[PDB]
Amino acid sequence: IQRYVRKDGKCNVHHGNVRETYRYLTDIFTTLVDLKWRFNLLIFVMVYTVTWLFFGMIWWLIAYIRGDMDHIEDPSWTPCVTNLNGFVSAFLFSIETETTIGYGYRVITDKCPEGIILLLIQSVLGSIVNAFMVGCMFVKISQPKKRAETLVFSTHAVISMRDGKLCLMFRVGDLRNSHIVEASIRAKLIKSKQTSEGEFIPLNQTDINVGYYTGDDRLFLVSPLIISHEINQQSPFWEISKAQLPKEELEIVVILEGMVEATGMTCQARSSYITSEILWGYRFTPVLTLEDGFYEVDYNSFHETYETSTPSLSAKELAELANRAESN
Amino acid sequence: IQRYVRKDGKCNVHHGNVRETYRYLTDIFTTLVDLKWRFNLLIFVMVYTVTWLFFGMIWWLIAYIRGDMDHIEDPSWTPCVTNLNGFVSAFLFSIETETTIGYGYRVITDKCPEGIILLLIQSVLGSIVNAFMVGCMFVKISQPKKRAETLVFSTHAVISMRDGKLCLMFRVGDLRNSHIVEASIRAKLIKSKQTSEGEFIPLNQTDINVGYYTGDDRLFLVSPLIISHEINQQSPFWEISKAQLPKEELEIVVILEGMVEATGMTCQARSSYITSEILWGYRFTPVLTLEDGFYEVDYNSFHETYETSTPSLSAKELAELANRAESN
Amino acid sequence: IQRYVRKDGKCNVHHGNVRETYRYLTDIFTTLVDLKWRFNLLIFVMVYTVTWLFFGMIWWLIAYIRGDMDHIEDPSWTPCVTNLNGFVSAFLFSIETETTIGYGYRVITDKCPEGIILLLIQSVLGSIVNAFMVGCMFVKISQPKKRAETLVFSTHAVISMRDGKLCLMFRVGDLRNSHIVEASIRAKLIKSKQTSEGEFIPLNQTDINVGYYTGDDRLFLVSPLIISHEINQQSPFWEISKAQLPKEELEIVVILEGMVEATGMTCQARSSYITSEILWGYRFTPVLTLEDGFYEVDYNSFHETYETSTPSLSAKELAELANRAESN
Amino acid sequence: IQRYVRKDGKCNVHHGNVRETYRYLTDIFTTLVDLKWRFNLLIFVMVYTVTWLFFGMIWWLIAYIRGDMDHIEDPSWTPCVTNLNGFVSAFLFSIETETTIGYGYRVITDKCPEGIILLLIQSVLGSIVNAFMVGCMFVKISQPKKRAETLVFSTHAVISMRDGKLCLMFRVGDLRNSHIVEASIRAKLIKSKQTSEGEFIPLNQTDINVGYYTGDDRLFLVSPLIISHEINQQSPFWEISKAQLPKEELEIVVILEGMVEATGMTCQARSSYITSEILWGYRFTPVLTLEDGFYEVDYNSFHETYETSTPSLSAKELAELANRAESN
Ligand SMILES: [K+]
Ligand SMILES: [K+]
Ligand SMILES: [K+]
Ligand SMILES: [K+]
Ligand SMILES: [K+]
Ligand SMILES: [K+]
Ligand SMILES: [K+]
Ligand SMILES: [K+]
Ligand code: NA
Ligand code: NA
Ligand code: NA
Ligand code: NA
Repeated sequence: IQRYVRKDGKCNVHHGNVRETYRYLTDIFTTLVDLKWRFNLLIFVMVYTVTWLFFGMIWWLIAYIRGDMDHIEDPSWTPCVTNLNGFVSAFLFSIETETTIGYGYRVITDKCPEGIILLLIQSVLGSIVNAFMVGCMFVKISQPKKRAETLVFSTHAVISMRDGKLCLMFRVGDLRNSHIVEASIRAKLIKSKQTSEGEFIPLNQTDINVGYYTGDDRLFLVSPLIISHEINQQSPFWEISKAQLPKEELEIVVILEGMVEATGMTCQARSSYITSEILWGYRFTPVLTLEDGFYEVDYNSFHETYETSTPSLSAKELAELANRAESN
Repeated sequence: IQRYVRKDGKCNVHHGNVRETYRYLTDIFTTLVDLKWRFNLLIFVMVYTVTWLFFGMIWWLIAYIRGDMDHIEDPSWTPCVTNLNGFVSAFLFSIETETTIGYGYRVITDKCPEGIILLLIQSVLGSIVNAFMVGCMFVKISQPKKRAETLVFSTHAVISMRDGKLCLMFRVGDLRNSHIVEASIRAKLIKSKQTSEGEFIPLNQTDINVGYYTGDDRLFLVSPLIISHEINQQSPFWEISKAQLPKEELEIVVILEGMVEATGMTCQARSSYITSEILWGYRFTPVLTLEDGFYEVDYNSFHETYETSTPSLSAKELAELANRAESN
Repeated sequence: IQRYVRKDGKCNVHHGNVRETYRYLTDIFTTLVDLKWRFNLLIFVMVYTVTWLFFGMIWWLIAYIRGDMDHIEDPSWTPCVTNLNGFVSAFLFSIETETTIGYGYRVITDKCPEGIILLLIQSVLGSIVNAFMVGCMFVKISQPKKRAETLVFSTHAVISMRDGKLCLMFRVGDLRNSHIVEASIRAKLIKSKQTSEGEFIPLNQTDINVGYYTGDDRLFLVSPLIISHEINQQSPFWEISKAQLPKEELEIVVILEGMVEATGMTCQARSSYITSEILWGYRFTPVLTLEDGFYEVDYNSFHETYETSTPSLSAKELAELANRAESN
Repeated sequence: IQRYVRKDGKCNVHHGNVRETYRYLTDIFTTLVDLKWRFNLLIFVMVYTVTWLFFGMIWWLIAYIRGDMDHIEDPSWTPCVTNLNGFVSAFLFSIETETTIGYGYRVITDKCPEGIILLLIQSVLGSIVNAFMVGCMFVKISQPKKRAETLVFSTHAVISMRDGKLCLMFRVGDLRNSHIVEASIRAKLIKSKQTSEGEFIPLNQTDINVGYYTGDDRLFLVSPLIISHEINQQSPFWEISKAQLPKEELEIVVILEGMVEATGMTCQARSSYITSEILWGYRFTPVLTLEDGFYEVDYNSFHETYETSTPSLSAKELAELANRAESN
């Protein structure tokens, strides 16, 4: 069954039938950083080869017009660049000059104006293109979207009781000794709806509260946590009986985001629960122990859940019954 | 008709008559990154040429004072830099030394003090200016203000009903497979007003609510969305009849902002609706379909709107009539 | 009269008598980027000179132990680095090898083990120190704290009436065609106070509201704005008569912050008003005009204020009188 | 006694028993930047040595297949790279070509195809790996987590009275002339609890208010501050008598975060108070003085606290007594 968000973040959406493609070329940098690696390497090689070959051709041209080929042996002919005979020899001079290697078996003389003004232009353009390419490679290597590989979520969430209130709970944890600076979490409910006038919204997004009003959703993440949402008169689950649950077709998306510590960039991680990942009347299992001055986690029970007792009735009915019996 | 914000972001404002221009030189870096390209290239070329020519002149001077010109042929005269005769030859030594090419047909000897202390200063200044220029070029290539080329807004917004409440709606969508991290939206109303005391504010900015109180304006953008603002007793549209609308002269600005994914920089996108982009009694057209495991968008109907039935009366009159008839 | 914040941001506070100075060396990078320029250049020169001289000494040592000095003329003695006789000659080899120039009049041979393993170490350390220094220079050139040079505030603020409510107003404006992304503003009141128990707080900081509750302080800055604070029952000015004002000794600080557009860094700007910058019964002067399709600003009247009529009574007395007379 | 957070930030938690280690290799960059220095240097050396040795071997191979070894003396044999006899000589050519030094005693000729296509590949791969390594080193040198070395907290917090209200107070200060841009503070209470149904949460995190509702926790940090939390009907200390305090086992964590000024990265600082750092009936000591136009701080009394008079009764009892006596 389709789910519109996979269990690891990838979305099932296919952007098709766009008529304005020239936008993809107005911001070419983003497009470059977005491709795969097999294509980035190919583009680097092509750009460098073209840049070298162009200046090789112009060097050979300057040599040819002046008349250096006709005098390849005359000593009384101080030429332009020394030891430059054919095409393949003039091709090597460009490589040795632009990449700054400069062996020195073929070197430039000082009786050849417009040679210096070609050399300046070559150095400047070399520097520019070099900067562009190395910057692209570095940015593609050090992006933050990778940290989300070690921010484990949990499988199926649970619904249970907490001192007279129904709640919906799930669990989240990290895996490295580093820190996520300024972490925060939110959750959305996705389900189709139809207004009373006739409109039909395919995928309506509603927001559910996990502590936005009291500032309790800026969490401090060291040990595995348990996020919980209370079912009051504003929660979309305000009346969902136990037997009523498996019939509905809804989905919960969960988003956690914060800054990486070493650099200062922002990362985001996502997940989803559909209808078969919501168990009624369960609890998680503790994972913390104390040993000689260190708390010890066990990511062995991180997904494990056990069963307990819980009423089977909607929150609305529970509240109505409690208020009727506490005043009768 | 002037509009104070064009349909793509550019503003119609002309900063004139400034008497303190030296500020533009206290933060020269911003000014450099702000210019066009035709001028950036010219400035790069000029800076590099001056830097090379200065040290060329000082090299020739050192050579001249010591007395190397008078002895261009004497073998018993170990000079300073070898094979350095005229101005144009001493100009090439600076280029080959600063850019680190170093052919080696003209090389420095070891009987010439103050040559080494010139060489150190040259290397250090070369490194500094090189860093400055390449940094400027890279920053100008990789700025985030470009991503806003693929964050399409919609043309004319609409006003219609939603289960007994008037609302004002518009639509927003993306075009790439990437993600905007931590997106958010806001909107402002611009219209001239005059207080009861006599003051006259030319362009008064008021804020309209799109979900700031319930944290519902931190949106999760994958598929094209429909942002809506409800017209309650606090909205500036609290009494605007249908026939009354075309007479007013107001404007709505819309701002969306968030972080690019690959890098970690912030981008912003804007738009506007004046008075002829607000239709009364219309709806948008759905664009989502389901195909074998993928949802399919069609940016073919993205701007398309159709017509439906809607009362023609201000929100205040609707509420008054409903409350009078639901209690009579 | 001291003011604890100057009219351009600098603060009058002198951190003295610190006993733990080794902290300033645990984060040496911040300390480097914080110094002046006259000292940064000196440190660059010193570091580079020491790095070159050390390896020069070790090269000469390797040459000496092996016995190359005793045979400066023997042809049947393939030595280590060719044409290396004295100290000053071995000093140049280090410069030419580390900075990658490599003339080639003194070149390394292939009969000299531990020469290659010295060359590797030299290349690696050169690369590291080069990276460190160029990074420091670039960061010091491109910091954002400079943009605040073109974010003009206004001189003396004013107090006047707005449709039956006292308000306190000041003005803020920009000077460039760029944009501040995600701007925001806040203000604090600084004044000494003494509790009823006996404590004495020298500089107590209180916050004043400029629109935090309604999200109206996220401003959209193109044309010069007028920020205003309303004097209700919670404002520290809840009873300040006209004649009572010049006797008090308080201060208002104003802070505006947001992101630069080209890069993605955050900048902050500050100012202050003491007791003689608060005029009672004045208004600002408009600066906007319309010309053929462009709005025109005039930073000629940006500071100009004129005079008008206003009651001379505290807000508390105004409210009490109005409520007594509107019910008598 | 264990405390779950040390007095300087380090946490007592030991992540053990992970079964999915391949994640640590999907984002190798983070792992590199996370190691110590002794290992980073070793990895740099190993990578560079392998990269040079590989291409050295392939150069020697090309030379061998063509038949250059058999003719080490024949003049009528224009070879590939000149003066290339053995393994150790072909090893030096790779070093001189990749690092761009290029002495020129062994130089490449122009009768040797597939030499140029090896040279292109070498230059490109050299550039890539160079970029990667220098980027890693720079990022590890300039991270912001170091600034937190000069953001001193205070030792034991205090509990006292403030015009008829109990409050809990602590102090925070800086040490440099720079500025933290957009500072903010929060605090959490950590204590084990057990619900009424039977669940047992080992380390339950609750939030305590320090000014989140009124926007008073965005502080402006120049001089040492005193943060205070008021004990109303929602504070977890709503009934804690003086004699009752030493029996409980709770902990308070404190977190302060904001952006560094020179760069634009975010830093975080933490601390903790357990049960013996909470004194009942004390006050801090002022540190500000005025001298000829400068305020002078004295970080000599920064931790010093003195004693005063205070009732010994829970806040609930104080309120009940006051309300009963103010209405009897
Ligand atoms: K070089
Ligand atoms: K070189
Ligand atoms: K060279
Ligand atoms: K050379
Ligand atoms: K808020
Ligand atoms: K040579
Ligand atoms: K960089
Ligand atoms: K950043
Ligand atoms: Na962690
Ligand atoms: Na997208
Ligand atoms: Na502006
Ligand atoms: Na400070």
